[PDB]
Amino acid sequence: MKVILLEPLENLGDVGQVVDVKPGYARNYLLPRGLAVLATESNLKALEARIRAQAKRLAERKAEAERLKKILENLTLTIPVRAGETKIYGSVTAKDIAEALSRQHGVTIDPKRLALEKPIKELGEYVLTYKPHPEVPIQLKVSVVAQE
Amino acid sequence: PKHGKRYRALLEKVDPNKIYTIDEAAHLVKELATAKFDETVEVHAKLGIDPRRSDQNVRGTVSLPHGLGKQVRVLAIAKGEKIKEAEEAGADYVGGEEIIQKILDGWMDFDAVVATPDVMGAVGSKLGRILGPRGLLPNPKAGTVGFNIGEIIREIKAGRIEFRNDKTGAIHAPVGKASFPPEKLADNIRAFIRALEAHKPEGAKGTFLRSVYVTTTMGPSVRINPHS
Amino acid sequence: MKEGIHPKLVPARIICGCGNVIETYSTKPEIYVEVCSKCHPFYTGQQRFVDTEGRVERFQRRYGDSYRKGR
RNA sequence: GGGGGCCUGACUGCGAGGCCUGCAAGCCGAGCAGGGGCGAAAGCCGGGCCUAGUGAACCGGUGGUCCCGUGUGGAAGGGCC
RNA sequence: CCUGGUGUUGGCUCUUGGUCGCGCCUGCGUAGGAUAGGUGGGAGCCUGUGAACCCCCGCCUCCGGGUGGGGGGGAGGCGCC
RNA sequence: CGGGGGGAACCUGGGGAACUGAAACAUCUCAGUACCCAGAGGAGAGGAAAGAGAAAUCGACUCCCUGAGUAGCGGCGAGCG
RNA sequence: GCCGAGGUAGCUCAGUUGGUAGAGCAUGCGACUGAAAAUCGCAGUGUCGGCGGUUCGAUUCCGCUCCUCGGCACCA
Repeated sequence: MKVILLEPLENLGDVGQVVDVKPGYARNYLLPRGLAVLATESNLKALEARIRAQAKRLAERKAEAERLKKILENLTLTIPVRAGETKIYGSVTAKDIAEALSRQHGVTIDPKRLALEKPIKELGEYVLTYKPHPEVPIQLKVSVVAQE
Repeated sequence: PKHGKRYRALLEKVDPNKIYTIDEAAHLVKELATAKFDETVEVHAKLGIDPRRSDQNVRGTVSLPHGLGKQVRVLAIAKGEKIKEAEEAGADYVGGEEIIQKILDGWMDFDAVVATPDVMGAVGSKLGRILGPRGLLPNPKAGTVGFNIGEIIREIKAGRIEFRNDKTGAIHAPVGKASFPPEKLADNIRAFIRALEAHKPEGAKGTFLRSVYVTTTMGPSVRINPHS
Repeated sequence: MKEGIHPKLVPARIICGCGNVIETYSTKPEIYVEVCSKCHPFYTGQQRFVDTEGRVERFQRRYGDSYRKGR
């Protein structure tokens, strides 16, 4: 009984597999309902279809990632700060970096992620690890200084 | 995960997970145990038979090459001639209707019997009700009765071994002296293989040659393949 | 006919009966049952689209439903 | 028929030729071969002192044999004793 | 008609039996230090208790005692015979 | 658009029986016949080989003669074949 | 015919190393029984259907044999 699962991983744990739930059993008892289907070249393939698909999807993001990680991790990140010769009257929030690099220089990266506990505003420049894609991190050299 | 037998050395030496084979055997057994007085390995094992009908209560032999001189002894029972031939050939205990008499009285030292047909009846009956089934009345079917007593006691001493499945189907015997050449151990091994395979009673019903063990007196133990 | 099969007939005949064995194990026949009989399967249902039935026949069934199930 | 010795023919292959038979049965046997046993040996022994202790054919068993096998090598099954 | 198997006749679940694989563990007839289940090899084994003296404990019952241990330890014991 | 309703006999399938024989009669037998039905025709039926057969060939299907009444089928019997 | 089962002293039950046998009830002798029964004590008392057998040694272990019982299939 090639029970191909949509919402299953045992219980409703979706598209996790395909198992044997005996005749009718599996049939009208667990999947008629509608939590999966049975083999068929149509199905087996279908799986293969969306699987391959995600493969390309993920590989892909990996790629746009690489393009920007490279361009960026290479380039220097400079920014005009406002104050004395340490923390600025204001603060440097990684987001601040965000709009900064983003449209001031070209490439936009979401605020959210990056490595910034307390805004840093000690003025001068720091280079840190701000993760950009899953296990492909983007660390960068952000020199920031009083715009005097 | 720590037991009680310093022998643990030899113990680790062995790794019963494999029944391996005859020769590799000879080798590793030798290598295995030369404790106080170099090894005197032995093979012990059992067959898929049964006690009830004695059609399987086998025993016998097969010289299986290589010299000898000690083990479960015997009585040569016959007449002067045999005294000479069997006695010198290889007979610890030597007599006949004479030794039989002696026995009836109280003297005797022989579980194994070799009575020739010249006092065959003499011993069989005079001592029948003497030796009793402790395995002593020469019975024509156990390398125990016949013409060449000289020959049987002879090899007994020259290079012997015998069969005798104990209580529930096991035999015990030697097939390849201590450190003695591995190949040699292999030879007597297989030799017994056959001897046995032959004695195999027609009343077997399944996997006959069962637990095939080669082990040492006081030493390791593991099965072997009476095959390659 | 109002009782065939749907996916291929099964409403059918049969002549039966018997004897006694022993045969190639000590004896000849043992025969005396000129009798006649019936012979058949089952019935079940599912849905076209929010209204339906099934009817059919056991096996050929399982196959079938799977099939028109494909649509 | 009563007693003792040793022994298996209370044998296979087979029998010419007759009693009685309507069929079938059933009953009689010298004699030839191997082959033994009885006795030294002349000759007896192919169950008993004889006439009653009996059943076709089938179907199926078994111990042989070692003829048949369904394109052929085997085998199930298998033909005759 | 009643009646095992079997197909539609699906989920969860408490549970108990046989049989093998294996580790453990058991073996009390009377003389027998001594509760020998056989049959083998077959005069030694061990020092990881440095030990057989003792300690209590885990265990097994036909009083005894067999067994696995924590410990306490200071050439010793048991096998051999 | 089509059917349907008929038709002596032939056709296909559908379901499908006692006599009588086996001097009884239960397997067996009349037989897949009589007979009820549906349906196609002018004839339907079969009809281009998971065929035949054993030599190294045959070569669609149907109908006739021959093939044997042998191969064979069985209270191996009546018979059927 | 097959399998499961019972068979030992007048009645009936008891053992798996076998390797040593009765036991409860009726039978004989003796206290109690002033009668009785019943009570106790004792005795007597035996092939574990048969046979051999493995088996030292097994009666309960092996194989076959009697009468019995239960439930299948044998004669076509």
